[PDB]
Amino acid sequence: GHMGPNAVELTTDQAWCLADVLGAGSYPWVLAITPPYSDHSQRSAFLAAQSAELTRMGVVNSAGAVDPRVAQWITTVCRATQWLDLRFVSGPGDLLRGMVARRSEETVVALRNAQLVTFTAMDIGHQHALVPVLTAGLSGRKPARFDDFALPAAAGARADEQIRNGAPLAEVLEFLGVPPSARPLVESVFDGRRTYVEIVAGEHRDGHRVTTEVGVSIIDTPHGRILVHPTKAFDGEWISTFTPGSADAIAMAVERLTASLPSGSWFPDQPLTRD
Repeated sequence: GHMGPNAVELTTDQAWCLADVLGAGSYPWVLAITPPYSDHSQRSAFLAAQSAELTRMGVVNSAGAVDPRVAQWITTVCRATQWLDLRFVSGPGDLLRGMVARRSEETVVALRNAQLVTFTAMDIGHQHALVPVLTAGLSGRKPARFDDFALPAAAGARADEQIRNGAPLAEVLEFLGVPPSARPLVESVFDGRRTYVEIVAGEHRDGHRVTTEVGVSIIDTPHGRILVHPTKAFDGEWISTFTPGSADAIAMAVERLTASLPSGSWFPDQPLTRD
């Protein structure tokens, strides 16, 4: 990979190895980075082979120590106190995972793609600044033009329950409650063609790790970008609300997701915070 002043690109193996050398701990599970070696003989062989890049890159100096910036970034990810897990989904055999990390006041974005992983430190003062990070692995669609509606929770699971029981997708969508004028929209969601990301928030308040039961979804279909965030009904039951995936809407769905955690949202409301 390459080096930068505010970001670095490594191989997933190199990234696991640097975290080992630093004693940073384990990468977040969402990144699905597996150890590239087992015992010392194989660990030594790895350090001897795959280092040449890290010396050429500046990630490791002549004394064998890791660049202090790279080490701080990796540590912000492995010991983050607040975070967003980002599970991107495109075609099969592809692996695109991401995580936004918060440690003290610093923010670091780890984005794993196949055999490479990038660590990017960035300055965030509002959720609106993370939309580009949340929609990175999508298909650059403009927000879809439709009226807000809501389906039962896990509408995709419910839909699949009935497709395996004979009912065609046509009457399935009506059963779920999809407005007639939004049937092509949802049809493209559950039809093979789509790219989406499942977003979940978590923190580490005093000892125990806390995460949100239900997550936020962002779906890119040929009809545009759809935002599906969890809301409650008049009877207190969870439902999946659909709405055009604007940057402001994405920003508010994520903000309310972290606000359900014990330590509230990341960025308190402050006057004058928009560029």
